[PDB]
Amino acid sequence: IKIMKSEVLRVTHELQAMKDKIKENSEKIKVNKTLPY
Amino acid sequence: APAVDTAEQVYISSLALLKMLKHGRAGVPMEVMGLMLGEFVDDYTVRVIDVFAMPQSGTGVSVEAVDPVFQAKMLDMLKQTGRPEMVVGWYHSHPGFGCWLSGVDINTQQSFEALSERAVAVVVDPIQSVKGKVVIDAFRLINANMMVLGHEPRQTTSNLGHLNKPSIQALIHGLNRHYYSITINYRKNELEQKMLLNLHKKSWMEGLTLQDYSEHCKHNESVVKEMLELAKNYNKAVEEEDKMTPEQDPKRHLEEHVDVLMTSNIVQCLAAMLDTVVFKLI
Repeated sequence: IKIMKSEVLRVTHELQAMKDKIKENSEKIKVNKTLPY
Repeated sequence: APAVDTAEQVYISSLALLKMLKHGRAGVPMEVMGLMLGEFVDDYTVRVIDVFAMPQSGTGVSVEAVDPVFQAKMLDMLKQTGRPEMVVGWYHSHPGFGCWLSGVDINTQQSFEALSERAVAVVVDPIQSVKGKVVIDAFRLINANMMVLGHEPRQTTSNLGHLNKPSIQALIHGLNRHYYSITINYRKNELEQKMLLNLHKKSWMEGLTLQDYSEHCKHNESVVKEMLELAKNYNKAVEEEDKMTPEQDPKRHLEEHVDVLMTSNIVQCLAAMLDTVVFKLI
């Protein structure tokens, strides 16, 4: 039952970090998708 | 008041030029920008050892397009790596617009020169840099107080600064009025020359590799047919020459064809004999 707890910890770390990378992706998206279309 | 000499040179290293060209092409049709690392050896020399690109921004090419944090971490990480060179200047690409400084370019250059008085603003044209010529100029600035009062922007002590002539496209956009073009020179030692020579250094093999024989006969037949036609043309021209006082020529094209036939046939024959000799069962 311990290995699934370790997997839960690693998956919550992955979620917490790839939240930041997806927000950085959104920032770069807006950096292209700015305004004067 | 000290004045920058017209003999000042921007010594851009070879890999710096390669990186600038590659980044400028990569960003086409957008405009790119990166910071230049190097050292100001003296008043009359600016050495650009290396240049690093910067992330593309929605602003374009401005002083808000250079972000502080990426610049800081890049500088610190390169200093850790082994390139502890201060930022000398900035570069940006004008794709097909020629080499000059626009108003925003001048504003960014004023911002850069606030950091240090010596700071070049070299720009490059990625699409006009077709094989052969490379379109890249370097401008620093002209102080407004310097120009308004009457003095020349730069003192002259030699002919080094007058070897190259300014372009009309640069001149209209403010050259010799708000900025001066700094003579550009490429630092290329023997080692990098030899390394870059490997790009087209074919091999030790093709010097011995025979061309296809049937292809060789077909090529020889084609060139000898052209020889026959050109010889008819030359005979007709000579027959006119006697009925001609001194008053494309078939002879010249015949000379080029005979040259290509000679070199191809001699090369193939000599290579065949060499493979016969050295490439032997014994």
